[PDB]
Amino acid sequence: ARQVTIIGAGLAGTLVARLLARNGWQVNLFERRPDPRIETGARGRSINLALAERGAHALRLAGLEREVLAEAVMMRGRMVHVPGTPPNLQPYGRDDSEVIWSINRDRLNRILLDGAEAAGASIHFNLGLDSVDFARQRLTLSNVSGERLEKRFHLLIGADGCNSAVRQAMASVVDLGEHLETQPHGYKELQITPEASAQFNLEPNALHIWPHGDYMCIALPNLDRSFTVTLFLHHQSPAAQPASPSFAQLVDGHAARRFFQRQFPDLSPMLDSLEQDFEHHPTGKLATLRLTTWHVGGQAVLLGDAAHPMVPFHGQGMNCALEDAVALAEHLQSAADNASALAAFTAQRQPDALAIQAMALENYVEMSSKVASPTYLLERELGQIMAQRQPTRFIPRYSMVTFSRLPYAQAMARGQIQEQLLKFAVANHSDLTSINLDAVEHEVTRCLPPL
Ligand SMILES: Cc1cc2nc3c(=O)[nH]c(=O)nc-3n(C[C@H](O)[C@H](O)[C@H](O)COP(=O)(O)OP(=O)(O)OC[C@H]3O[C@@H](n4cnc5c(N)ncnc54)[C@H](O)[C@@H]3O)c2cc1C
Ligand SMILES: O=C(Cc1nn[nH]n1)c1ccc(-c2ccccc2)cc1
Ligand SMILES: [Cl-]
Repeated sequence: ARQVTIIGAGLAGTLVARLLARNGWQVNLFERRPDPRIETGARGRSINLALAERGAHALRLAGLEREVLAEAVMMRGRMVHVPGTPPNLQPYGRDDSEVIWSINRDRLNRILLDGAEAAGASIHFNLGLDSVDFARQRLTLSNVSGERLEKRFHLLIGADGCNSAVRQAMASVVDLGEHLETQPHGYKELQITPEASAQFNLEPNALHIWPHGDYMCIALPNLDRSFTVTLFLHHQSPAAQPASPSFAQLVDGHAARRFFQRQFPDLSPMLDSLEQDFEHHPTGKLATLRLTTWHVGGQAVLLGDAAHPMVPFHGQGMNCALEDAVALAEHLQSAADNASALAAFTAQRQPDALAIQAMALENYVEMSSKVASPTYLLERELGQIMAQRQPTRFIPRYSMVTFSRLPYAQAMARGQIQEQLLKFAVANHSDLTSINLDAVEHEVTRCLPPL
């Protein structure tokens, strides 16, 4: 039986543990945090994640989809809150079977942890990876008190998140070619209670967006009708725009309150604990980290956030991580040897990871900026018309990323063709009546092969 050691009992690490263990691998999984299934008196605070078809299919392959969806809120569309107009529901995809699921991250982790153990994996909590000796095939783990433990390993899977200790160890023996692209936006997570969401008739079965240009809020529903709200806002005000909102100008909750009353007037009444949450929850940081290589020979490999930290603006980090896990398990299971498996996995997934990294960054202006420009609405109106005329050729990029399993690289490649096509077609035209619909449809057939 082939052996594997996995660092990080997160989403990708527990899914790949289950997939390999049920295939007969001997799987040991080490996690720095305690087991969240051991109930304590602490008040856990979990965010929700948007689970899309990519992630759902990965869970489906693992035999865990029904259990996860049993605990997920169905989001049938986007509820767009734009000042001046009532909230507008934009249904997802083209049919009523295309939805996104709001799943509590802790609920999901417990389902995955149970699933990995049922398949035969052994999970060891309260043990953080400190170092790896690749030449001697040994690694060093320690608890929170620093007591150290050495283990031999045969195959090392770094599924240990955006601050991967496995990545750090690999960069000591191989040039990973790291390029860190810092993001000027931070985020703050806020909360709407079930009482508040009911009192203001906030729709539970939808994903809510408050676009506002350089900043925005979004909210995802929980089973108990609470919502977790995320504010995206610049860390610092630029010198060019010294009065522009930023976290540095919100020194306390009272400043935050006045800011929300002015810029999010229909949302502020629902944020009962805005002041307390703002000061007691830390401001998160966002970054994109691109690596040229994800593996060291056949000894170690990265996946998930360990391999490709990305901005959350597309709701695809978890979905990509689960897709990564399926691909890595497939390659390891059928390859001639671990070295071939890790090279083939990297060669398959690295261009797709770059794609979703770039599309997630681009999708920020799509949510907050590109909703009030006249050209955008005519392009989307023309994009929907082309999606009906050529449904196997023109699929909007959001639907390809979210509701299909087409490789991220093809989704971005086809999306660029589609975006330029719509851009040229609507240029110097103000109405759909002044646009020739068969000329755009002919370009769809010339430049977009059917799927
Ligand atoms: C604010 C925010 C919102 C997001 N929203 C979405 C969304 O709506 N949809 C979506 O698809 N994605 C979303 N994402 C992205 C998603 O959360 C991550 O991409 C996903 O969790 C990656 O899974 P992973 O298993 O690679 O890493 P993680 O889930 O972070 O797991 C890493 C694990 O490794 C452990 N670990 C770390 N270091 C060590 C060590 N040295 N030794 C041992 N164990 C270690 C950690 O404790 C953790 O258990 C969001 C991210 C953020 C920050
Ligand atoms: O589903 C999406 C993509 C989308 N783009 N336009 N409308 N939504 C989506 C985008 C972002 C998130 C998210 C990010 C950080 C924190 C909390 C949630 C969730 C989900
Ligand atoms: Cl993400």
